[PDB]
Amino acid sequence: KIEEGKLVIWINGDKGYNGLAEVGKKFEKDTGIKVTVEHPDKLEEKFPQVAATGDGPDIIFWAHDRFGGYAQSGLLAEITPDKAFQDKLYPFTWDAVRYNGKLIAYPIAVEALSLIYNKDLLPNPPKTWEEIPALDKELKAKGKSALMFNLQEPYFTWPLIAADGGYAFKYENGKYDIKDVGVDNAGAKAGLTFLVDLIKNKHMNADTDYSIAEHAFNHGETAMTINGPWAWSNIDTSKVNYGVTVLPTFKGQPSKPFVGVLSAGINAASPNKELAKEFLENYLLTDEGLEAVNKDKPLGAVALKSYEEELAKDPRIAATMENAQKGEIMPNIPQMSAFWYAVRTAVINAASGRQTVDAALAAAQTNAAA
Amino acid sequence: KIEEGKLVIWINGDKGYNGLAEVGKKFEKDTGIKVTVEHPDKLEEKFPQVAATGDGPDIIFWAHDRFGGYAQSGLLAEITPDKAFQDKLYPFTWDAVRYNGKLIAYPIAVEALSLIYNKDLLPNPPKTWEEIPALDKELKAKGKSALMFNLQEPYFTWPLIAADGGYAFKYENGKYDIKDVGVDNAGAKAGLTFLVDLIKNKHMNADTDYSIAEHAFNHGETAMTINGPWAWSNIDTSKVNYGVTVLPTFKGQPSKPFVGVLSAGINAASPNKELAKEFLENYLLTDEGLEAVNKDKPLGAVALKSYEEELAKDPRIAATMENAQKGEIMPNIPQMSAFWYAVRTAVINAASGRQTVDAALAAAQTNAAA
Ligand SMILES: OC[C@H]1O[C@H](O[C@H]2[C@H](O)[C@@H](O)[C@@H](O)O[C@@H]2CO)[C@H](O)[C@@H](O)[C@@H]1O
Ligand SMILES: OC[C@H]1O[C@H](O[C@H]2[C@H](O)[C@@H](O)[C@@H](O)O[C@@H]2CO)[C@H](O)[C@@H](O)[C@@H]1O
Ligand code: NI
Ligand code: NI
Repeated sequence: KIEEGKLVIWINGDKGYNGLAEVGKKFEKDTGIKVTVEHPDKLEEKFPQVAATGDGPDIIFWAHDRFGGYAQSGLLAEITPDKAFQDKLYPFTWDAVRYNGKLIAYPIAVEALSLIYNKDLLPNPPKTWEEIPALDKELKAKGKSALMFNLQEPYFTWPLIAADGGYAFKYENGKYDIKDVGVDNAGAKAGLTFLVDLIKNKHMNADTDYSIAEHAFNHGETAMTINGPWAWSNIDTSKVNYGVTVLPTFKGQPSKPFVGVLSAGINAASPNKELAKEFLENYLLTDEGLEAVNKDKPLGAVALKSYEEELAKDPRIAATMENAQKGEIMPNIPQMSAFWYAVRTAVINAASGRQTVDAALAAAQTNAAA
Repeated sequence: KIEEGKLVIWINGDKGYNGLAEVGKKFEKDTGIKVTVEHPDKLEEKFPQVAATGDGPDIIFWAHDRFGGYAQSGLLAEITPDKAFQDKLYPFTWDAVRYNGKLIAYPIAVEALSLIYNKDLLPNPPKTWEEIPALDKELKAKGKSALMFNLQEPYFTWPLIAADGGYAFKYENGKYDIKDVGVDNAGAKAGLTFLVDLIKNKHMNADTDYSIAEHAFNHGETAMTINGPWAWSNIDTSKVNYGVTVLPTFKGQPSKPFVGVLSAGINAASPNKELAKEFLENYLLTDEGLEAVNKDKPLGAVALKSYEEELAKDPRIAATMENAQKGEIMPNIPQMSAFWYAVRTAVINAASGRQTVDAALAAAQTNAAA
C-alpha cells in the first residue's frame, strides 16, 4: 500500500526526472518529507492497474490525454488550486486537465513534435514530405540517410496521418462524438500510404524505434528526426549542429501533431494528498522549480506564465509552438486508450506489410469507435 | 566506391568501437592510413547490398553466422594468415570462419548470452525459468519486475527455444542438412510457449526492446536481464551491484544460447586488402589491441590465446564460457539469414498474439527451410 509520510512520483524517463528529483530534495529539505522519483516502463498503463488496487505512486506525470480515463475510473483526486494559483497558468492548459467539470491534474508544459535536422548535412531542410525520397537517395550515396524517427509509437506518425484529413473523434460544441472516428478517411489513408511507401522504397525501416532514431540522429547517421523538446538535451551533448523547425507539409497541408499538456495527477488512493498539492503548487510550479526540470531536459512551452515569458525567445520553442498551432490538442476522453491502441496496431501492421493500409485503418476505425 | 588509402570499418554500436578507433589511431601513426570506425544501423543487412556494387566498408565486424552468406555471394576476400599467426588463436575460432574450406574472416572473440542480475533486488536468482513468474509476482508487490530482455531479436529468445530440443539445422559429419529444421519440434514449441505465457500473464511485455531492457536493468527497475559481455560496461557505470551467471534451466535442461564468434571480414571490393590484413593481424589481434577494444566494451572470451589467458580469471567471463559450453556454435551457412528472419517473425507474431505458437513455428519450420 502507498506509504504515508512520503511522496512517490512517476514520470516518463525521457523527461527531466533528475531535475524533478532536485525539486524533490528541495522539498525534503524544507518539510522533512522524502521524495522518490521513478520512471517505470509503460507507467501510463501500469498506473490504472495498480491504482485500482489502492497502490502505486502519489503523483503521476503524463500527457493529459490519459487522465480522463483515470478520472472516469475514479483513480484521481480532484485538485483544489485556489483562484490566485489558477491565474498563474494559461487558461487553455487548465482546459486540457478538466474532465466532467472537475480539474483532475496540474498542467506543467505544452508538448508538440517538431522536425529536427542536422545543419551540416542539410543546411536547408525539406518543406514537404514529398521531397524526402530524393534527399534520401542523395544521402544514401554518402553512406547516410535523410530521416529516422520512432515507428513503434503512433504519436510520431500521427502528424502525417492527420495532415490531410485524419482525426481522432469528431468534435462539436465542446463534445467529442465517440462513434465518429477519423482514422479511416481519405486523408488518413493518404498519409499512412505515404509512410508505408517510404518503407517499401527503403527510405525508412519499419523496425525503427525511439532509441534507434535518437542514436542515429545524434551520431550523424541520419540528417533528420522527429521528436519533442525533451530530446534537445541529448543532441546538445552530441555536438551535432541542429535546428528545430516546422514539420514538412503533405499534399500541401501542414503536418498536424497532437499537442500534449504534460500534467501531474494525484492518486485517489494516496494518503499524501496535501503533501502532493504542496509539492506541485509551491515547489514545482514556480520559476525555480520548472527551471530545474527544464535544465535537465527541456519541457517545451511551460504552463506557468512567468517562466514561459522567459522561454519564449528560444527559436526551438517558437518552432514547437508553430507545430502545435498547426496541430490539435489531444482529447482527454476515456476512449483515447482504445484509440491509441487501435492506431498503433494499424501502423505496425501496415508498416510491416502484414495488412494493407486500407485494411489496417478500417480495423482501427472499428476498434477505436464505440 | 571504396576509397583507396584508408580503412573504413563497420561494427555494431554496442561494441567497443571507440576502443577500436584507438587501435586505428596507432595504425595511422605507423602506416599513414586513416581508419574510420562507423556503426551503421542494420549494418549486417546493408553490407551485402552495397558490397555487391563495390561499395561499403573495407572491413566488417559481425558474429560469424552472417559470413557464409557474404562469402558465397562473392563479397569477402579470402584471408591469408600464415601458420605462426593461426597458432595464436584457438583452433575452434578458425573453424567458425572457415567456409567451403577457405578462411573468410579473422576471429576476434567468443560471445554468449548470460543471465545478469541485480544482487540487491535479487540476491538469489532463479535456477529455473519456471520460478520466474512467481518471482515477478513477488517483485511486483514491491513495485519492481523480475525480468526484462530484448524481445525484438530472436537471438535473445533462442536459448529458451533450444533448451529442451529446438535447433536450427541438423548437423552431421561436418554438413548441415538445410531441409531438416528444428524450430517446430516438441522442445521448440515448449520453449516459445513458456515465453508467450510470460507475456500473456504480464510478467513481460512484447514491445520490450534492447534499449528498454538495458535502461530498465541499469536503473534498478527489473531484477534481471539477458545480455552479452558488451553490456557490462554500461552496468559498471550504473549504480547497479550486479552478477553474471548461468542462464536458468527449462524443463530441467540448460538454456542453450547460440554462440557467436565476433569476426572481421575484408570486403572483396576493397583496394586496401593488404592494409586491412596488417590492421587486423598486426594491430588488432595483439594483447594491446584487444585490451583497447575490451576497455571500451568487454569483448567476451577473446580468440587470441595470450590475452584470453588474462581474461579467464574474470568470473563474468567464466559465466560467459559456461553458458557457451551449454549452447551451440552458430552455423555460418548462407541459409542462416532466412533462418533468423523466419524465427524473428515467429516470435514477434506469437508474443504479440497475432498467431498461436504452434502456427507460428509451423510456418517458421517451412520458411527457414529449402
Ligand atoms: O504513441 C501513443 C502515445 O502518444 C502520446 O504519448 C507520448 C507523450 O505524450 C509524450 O510526452 C512522449 O512521452 O511520447 C509519448 C509517445 O511515445 C500519448 O500521450 C499517449 O497516451 C499515447 O499512448
Ligand atoms: O537476433 C538475430 C541475430 O542474432 C545474432 O545477432 C546478435 C549478434 O551476434 C551479437 O553480436 C549482438 O550484436 O546481438 C545480435 C542480436 O541483436 C546473429 O549474429 C544475427 O545474424 C541475427 O540476425
Ligand atoms: Ni525508466
Ligand atoms: Ni550507430
